[PDB]
Amino acid sequence: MASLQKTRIINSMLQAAAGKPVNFKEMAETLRDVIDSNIFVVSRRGKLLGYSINQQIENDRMKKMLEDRQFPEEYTKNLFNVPETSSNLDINSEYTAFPVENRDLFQAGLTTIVPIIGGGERLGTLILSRLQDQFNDDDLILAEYGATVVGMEILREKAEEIEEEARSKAVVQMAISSLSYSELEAIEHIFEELDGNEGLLVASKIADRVGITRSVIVNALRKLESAGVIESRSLGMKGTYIKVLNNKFLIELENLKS
Ligand SMILES: CC[C@H](C)[C@H](N)C(=O)O
Repeated sequence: MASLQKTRIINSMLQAAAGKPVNFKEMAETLRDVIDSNIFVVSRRGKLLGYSINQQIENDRMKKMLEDRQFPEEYTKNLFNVPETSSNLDINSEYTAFPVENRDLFQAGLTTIVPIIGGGERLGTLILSRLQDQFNDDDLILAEYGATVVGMEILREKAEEIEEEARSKAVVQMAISSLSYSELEAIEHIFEELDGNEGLLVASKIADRVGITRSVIVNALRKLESAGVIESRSLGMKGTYIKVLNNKFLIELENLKS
């Protein structure tokens, strides 16, 4: 079966990872295992989204890149000139994934370059590198399957962010729209009278201070809480603990300013 197993091994990981937010290191690791090579998933601008090392490289600059999660601008920018997979590039390629200062320490340095194509776009580049061993057709299939698969995920990552923002904004709209003029004013205060994402406050105290009805402060909080913008614990003899669940909310409360 040979290749059939490994290809499923990928599929396996992908289907495990649906549900959890995308993880690139884990994806890189899986590829490294099935392919038996160094894996680097590089963004359009050199951000190492994730990477897995199959054989360490004693080179301090290389060592920094992996720490800093970044590859040289020049090096990265030139990868977009690779339109299709370019396989088994020696140590003398501009595109080699091994250090150039030591082209003798890695004579047997083969780098394969595999574009990552998303929704019909070049999302990034999957770089594979190893010492000595050639990248055969059977290896190449697993690189390209892998690339395609990583491309899905890069796209899902954004998909989920923009969807989550959408959801957050909605909440804020729910809340704001539900609030009466006076209540809104009151909220502006309560959030003014603290500075943080959470905190405690007695409405009775706030009422007399700023000259607003206990009543409204109290209904105002009730609406925010029903929207999902916060959660409140009645703290009995003294006030009510208040925890903002929506970051976006308080920013919104500035934007309108009169
Ligand atoms: C990771 C980049 C590699 C090492 C490239 N050949 C360079 O020397 O910058």
